[PDB]
Amino acid sequence: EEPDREKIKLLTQATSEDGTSASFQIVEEDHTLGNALRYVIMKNPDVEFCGYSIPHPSENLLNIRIQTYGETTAVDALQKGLKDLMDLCDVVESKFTEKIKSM
Amino acid sequence: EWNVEKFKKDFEVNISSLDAREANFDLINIDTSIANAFRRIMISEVPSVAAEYVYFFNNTSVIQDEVLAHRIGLVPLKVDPDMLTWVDSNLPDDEKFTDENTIVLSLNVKCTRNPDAPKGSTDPKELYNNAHVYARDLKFEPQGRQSTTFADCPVVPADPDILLAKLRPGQEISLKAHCILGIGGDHAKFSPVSTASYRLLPQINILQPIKGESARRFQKCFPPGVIGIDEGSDEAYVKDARKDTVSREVLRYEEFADKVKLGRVRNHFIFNVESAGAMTPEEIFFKSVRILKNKAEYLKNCPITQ
Amino acid sequence: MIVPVRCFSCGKVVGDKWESYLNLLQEDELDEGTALSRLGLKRYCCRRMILTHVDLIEKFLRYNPLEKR
Amino acid sequence: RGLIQDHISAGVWLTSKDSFFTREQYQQYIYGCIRPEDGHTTRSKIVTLPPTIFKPYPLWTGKQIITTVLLNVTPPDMPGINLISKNKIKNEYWGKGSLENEVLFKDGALL
Amino acid sequence: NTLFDDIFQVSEVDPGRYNKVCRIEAASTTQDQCKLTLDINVELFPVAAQDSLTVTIASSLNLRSWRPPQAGDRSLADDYDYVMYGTAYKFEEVSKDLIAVYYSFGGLLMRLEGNYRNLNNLKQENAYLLIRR
Ligand SMILES: [Zn+2]
Repeated sequence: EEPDREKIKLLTQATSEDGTSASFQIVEEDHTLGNALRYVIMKNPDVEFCGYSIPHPSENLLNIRIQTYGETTAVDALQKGLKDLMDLCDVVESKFTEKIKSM
Repeated sequence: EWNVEKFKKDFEVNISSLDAREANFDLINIDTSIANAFRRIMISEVPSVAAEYVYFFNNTSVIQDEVLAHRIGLVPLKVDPDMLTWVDSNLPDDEKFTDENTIVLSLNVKCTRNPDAPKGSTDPKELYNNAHVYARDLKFEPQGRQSTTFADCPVVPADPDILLAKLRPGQEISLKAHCILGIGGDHAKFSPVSTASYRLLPQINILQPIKGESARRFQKCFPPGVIGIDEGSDEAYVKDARKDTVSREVLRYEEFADKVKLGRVRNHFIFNVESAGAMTPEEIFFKSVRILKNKAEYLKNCPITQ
Repeated sequence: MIVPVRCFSCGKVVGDKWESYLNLLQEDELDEGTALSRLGLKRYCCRRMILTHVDLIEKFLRYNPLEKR
Repeated sequence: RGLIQDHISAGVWLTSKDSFFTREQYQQYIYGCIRPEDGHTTRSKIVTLPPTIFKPYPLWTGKQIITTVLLNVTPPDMPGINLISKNKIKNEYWGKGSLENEVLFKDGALL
Repeated sequence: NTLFDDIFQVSEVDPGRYNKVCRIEAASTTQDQCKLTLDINVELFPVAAQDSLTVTIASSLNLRSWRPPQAGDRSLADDYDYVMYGTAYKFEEVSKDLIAVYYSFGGLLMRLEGNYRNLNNLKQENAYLLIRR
């Protein structure tokens, strides 16, 4: 129920104050979400740099760093990623259902 | 410029074959990260229902208790995993297992001898009684609610013929397995698919045409039906590049390795999802894509912490 | 020990296909290859699972100490 | 103390003039190898180079990747290391006119 | 601005041992002392012997950062087909006048040979290489 306070964390060591460079750490994730999320994030024209890195397979951790220019915030750019992934997966599900029905 | 609607314009699905146990379908115009996301999730993250806690009361068989417990874990059950929620761990064993989160399977087999077969070994099944312990001997034991809920979906192993153990007269197996909801990532017994894999569509770029008996001689180098020749006096054509296996056998011959290129279609993905019976493979794919979406909703909803 | 439930490499349940496979090598006088083709073990990870199996339990079971001999 | 087996053959493959990488791939390899949150840098942000090929498509070399990592691990207050070394691979193997045994480092950039 | 511009006739196309790079040997049609040796990705920019390439070296694409294209603006690359950004790393003298300049575009090397024209091609931290076809 509570807003998960430990899923995503903003690594102060890796975040600008002006507003366009952060490293986020998500627990219990890997390439599964990571590579898709960075892929959609790279579609954002305002992302300069984005990528994900696993500190260690055994640790079950995912760090994803987004540094942009002054035309977007890294939190905003990430939300743009997640809205794109949700809507895109809606597209996949919708066409898959349609072709399942067409048979 | 890129938008999600230009993807929806560009994304395609083509379903070649939909069996109640296998689905072979294509995802055209997608990113490898997404096809691999669906594959990875279909394998590790899609929940399935499998035996987890086997409680033995007696095992006189020549098979090790632990081993038999693992084997009972491996048996896939024909259970719609949505009939049950997850079992927590923060709480005592008395609260862990309820009729909302656990399925009970009893196994009570006692091996005997039969009154005198014909010759002797006349196998095992005639010399002995209940000599073969199968997964079909896992009797489903409901509790209350789920007793009614399964009135029209009783619990059965998705393959009753699985041999679980072999006994001898006087040997006996009595155990009670607690089947829970789990994901294939935490242990491979919870993976609902046997094989969920993708392969890029092979592309056979013929750089210069081949004809006559060199064209048919090229045709026999590939799987029977990949390369078609209609006349061969003018071309040696590709009936279907999807039939090919990329054995790259054609490159063994200079007749071709300088007049053909073998590539792939980065956008076109050929998925093959075969189910272990717990669920139909397409329904498993639906759960995988709805799982990725649910994960993106979880990340939208979460507050960025610091 | 006993025919594995699943093929280590792939994941397809195979433990149900042992006795019929052995019947197909005896009763139908088939060959191991064709028997595995009719069993649906169309991958070598599966092919090898049953093809190479050594059901040593039959040798173990004759040592059952719970019956007179 | 140095890298071994696979890391050596990987460096041989990555550093070939034949290895190109898209912006996505390049940046991914970079954050894959550099974590500023881990104190892996002297910048507290990330910096990047122009692509090797501006044309049809923006393309980075593997040598540009080694340039980016060296540009990111060395302190910004210092000029790039300048070195003329050699390889264990004769130039003849890369072609009749190829020149690949001279290892050239100019101001932090493998050229 | 531009530093050197010419139409080159390709005299050799050697793929070496590579699948998408080739070392091209070309000579200028317009000056007997202008020579070129450049490694190009023929997979992006296919080339053949005896073919007409319009090589231009410029100091910038102008008509600290890099941006993907935007259809709101164009550069000198809008005029040419193949663009590389590289650095000059060696200046060798072939005569009391002949001088050969060396650029590296992340390891895609170029060797221009000349004698006097170089003087608009002095060493710089960057050189844009533009090719037309
Ligand atoms: Zn297998």
